[PDB]
Amino acid sequence: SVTVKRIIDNTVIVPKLPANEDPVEYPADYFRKSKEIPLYINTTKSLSDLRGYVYQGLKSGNVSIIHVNSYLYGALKDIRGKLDKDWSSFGINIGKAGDTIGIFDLVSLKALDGVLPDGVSDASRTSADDKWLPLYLLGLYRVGRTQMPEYRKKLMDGLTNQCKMINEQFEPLVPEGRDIFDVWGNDSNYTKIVAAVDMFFHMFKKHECASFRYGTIVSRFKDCAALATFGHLCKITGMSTEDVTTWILNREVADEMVQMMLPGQEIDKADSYMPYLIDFGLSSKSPYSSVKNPAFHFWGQLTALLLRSTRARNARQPDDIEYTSLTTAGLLYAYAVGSSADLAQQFCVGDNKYTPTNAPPQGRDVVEWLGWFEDQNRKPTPDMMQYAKRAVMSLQGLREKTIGKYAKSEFDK
Amino acid sequence: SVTVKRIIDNTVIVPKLPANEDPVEYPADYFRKSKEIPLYINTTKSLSDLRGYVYQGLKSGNVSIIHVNSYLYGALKDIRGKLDKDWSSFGINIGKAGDTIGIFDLVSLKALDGVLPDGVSDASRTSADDKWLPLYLLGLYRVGRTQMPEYRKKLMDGLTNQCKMINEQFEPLVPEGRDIFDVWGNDSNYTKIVAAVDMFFHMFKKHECASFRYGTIVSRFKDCAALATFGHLCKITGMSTEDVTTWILNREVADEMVQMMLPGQEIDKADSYMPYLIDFGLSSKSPYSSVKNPAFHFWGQLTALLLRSTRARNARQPDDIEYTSLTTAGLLYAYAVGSSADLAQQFCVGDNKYTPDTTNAPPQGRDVVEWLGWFEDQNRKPTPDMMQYAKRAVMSLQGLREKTIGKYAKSEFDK
Amino acid sequence: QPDDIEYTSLTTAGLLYAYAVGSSADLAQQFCVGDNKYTPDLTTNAPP
Repeated sequence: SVTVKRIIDNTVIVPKLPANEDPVEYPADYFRKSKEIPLYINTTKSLSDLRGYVYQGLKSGNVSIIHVNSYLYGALKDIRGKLDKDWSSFGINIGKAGDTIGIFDLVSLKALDGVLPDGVSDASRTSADDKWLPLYLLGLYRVGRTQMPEYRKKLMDGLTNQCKMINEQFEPLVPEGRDIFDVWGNDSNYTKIVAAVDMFFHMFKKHECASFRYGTIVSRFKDCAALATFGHLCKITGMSTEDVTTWILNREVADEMVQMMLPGQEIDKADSYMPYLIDFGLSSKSPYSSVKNPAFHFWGQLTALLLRSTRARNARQPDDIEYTSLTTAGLLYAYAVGSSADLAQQFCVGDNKYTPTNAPPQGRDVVEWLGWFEDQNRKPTPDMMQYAKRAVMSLQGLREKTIGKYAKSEFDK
Repeated sequence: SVTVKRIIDNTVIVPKLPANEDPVEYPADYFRKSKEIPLYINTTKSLSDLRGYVYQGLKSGNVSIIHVNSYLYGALKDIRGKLDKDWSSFGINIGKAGDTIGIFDLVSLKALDGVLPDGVSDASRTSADDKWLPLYLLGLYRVGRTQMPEYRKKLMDGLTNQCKMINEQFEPLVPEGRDIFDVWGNDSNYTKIVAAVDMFFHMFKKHECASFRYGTIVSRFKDCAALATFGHLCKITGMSTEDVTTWILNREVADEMVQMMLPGQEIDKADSYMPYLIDFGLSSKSPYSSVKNPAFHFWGQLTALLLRSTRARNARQPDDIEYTSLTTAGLLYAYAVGSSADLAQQFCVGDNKYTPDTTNAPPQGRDVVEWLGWFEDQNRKPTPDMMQYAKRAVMSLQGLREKTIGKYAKSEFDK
Repeated sequence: QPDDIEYTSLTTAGLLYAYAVGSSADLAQQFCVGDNKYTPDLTTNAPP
């Protein structure tokens, strides 16, 4: 309808509305540009000194990020780990047959000049060093993300991990909520380390120091929720990835989906850079984010909730999506799966069972159901509605703006 | 459906999703590699000394794990126990033919150099030693696992055991919750001892010192819940292991099942290493874990709950499994067993009852094929009676923790 | 809620729009494996 007229007086009106942008950036379409991920670990002073500046700065309540980065690079240059097979991603050849490589085999540059305290702090601290201090530093990245009292839930375990080797304790005193170290995650060089460590131990899963993954793990697939919800949807319906796809029933979810499955981005790859696209700063607007995949995110999570997901009662409810239709589509999917059990004899002793109008389709086929739905005047039947109710009533403790609370308001009146 | 097209514009889309790994590691496929389980009991200083470092470190509130390990090895080298028959597992020939063997006949190496306090602590403590001190040390392993106030439930008994010989008391002061000794379980060498002790006294069940099993027992079958739930399922339905198997009714439970019954792993063996696969570090991802057998675990426990298990009302409800179908399948199994009593005259006095004598009346016995068929007939949708059966099984359950399959079951069936 | 507007009629109009959208789901098969559903299949007071 490129053209709209106003009947009263036959004049043309041209409906337009404000431009929105934030186009996503994929990982591949970046190793076009550069062919290395720069890590500006700056000053290169003694490790013995650095061990000091931190152990102090920590117990103090302030310590330069610049210093901790440097210290980490210091204690982590263990060139440990022998390449099982080969290893390469996005064209970059990280290692090869038999090779021996270490964490920072992901691209070091140095820079700047200014620092803090002079040359050499309090010698008091020894090689109660690599062992555990880095783990702490990395640990805090995780803790620095959660905005809620749950943080002290993590820090608890964050140190009851800790206690292995020397049995220390707290370091700051100030809660968090953003101010303390909670802002380390804002340092493009810090994150790049967290990512390189996680990516590294994800490969050498088995390694004395692979414990460092604690707290370094929440960087893998950071800002890639949609991919995860899609995964859960398959696991939770029992359907194949291609079958689940066909159950997508509204354009902007298909749009979203097409956007996520763009090829040559290595998402199905074992150990690639793709999962850390954010923390290595490969991309500044993730294509796989839940906010750039709102329709999908809603549909997927709502459906999973009707199918009994616990994960899903707390998902966030996106804004500016087409709720009514998105949820009708979800209901149907959920109803189909919900009433047709896979159910098929699996083992035997010489005697198998050969399985040989408004009653709804037998299996889980989109076409059978779409058609049955037409037959129903494309309006949810009372049974579906009943199904929904028995899935949402008896849910308690629901945070607002969750699609749990949305679902319960919609179905359990 | 290797191929998916988008109708509006006939372009191909290739649905893919993130790779997951954690492949399991079986015990056997390990005694391929090594042929011994290394136990790095390090420093080898006087026992008299060690008895000290701990009795102190304990009353103190800190003591090196390294020390306690060493102490244990010290007081436990009782080479007690005479082999009843023969004994071997996974190729390793542990003993033979009337041999005499002791706990640490499972592979000692020494290592490192650094320690703590000098040469010789407080002589104050004597051979109120072997008797009871080791038991305490081992006892703590158990206590160190439970994350809940139940811990002081165990420690209570953990010492009201204790009281035998000497009548002592508490040692730390600080509760638990991970920090105190609750982290000993993280010491690959500590666990190896716990396992070796348990596996040893499980063989010499009858032995003055076999009391040490207290608290060393929760290492046996550690991280093998699925195997246990399968055992309970049989016991709780009355069915044989092979008949229970046939009642599996969804792929990913069969998958799971097949994974657990992989052959030559010695799971049905009397005294093998298999039960301790985790604490001897034979495997770092158990094939029998409840988390690597989620579908089975759910199905098995839900079914048992419908059949009146108490154990099962508190099992954990796994994530990322196919609930609806998993529970339809469970219901059916539970309904079949639930309505068809074994019921058969067993003793007599010359006069037996020979059992000899519709449509929607459901099958007579407990046969998968009869029922599957009957279920087809029912439009593969649970009938009102089944539904009623479920309700009367879950209503009147009270005190349900969230994320348990007890609470799941009650929400699904007792509206 | 603005003042000095024609509420009753403004909301009748809103209801209708909401009802239309609210009952007619977009709903259309989007992906497939060689078998699409061609939509090709109350006459009076059944709404559009």
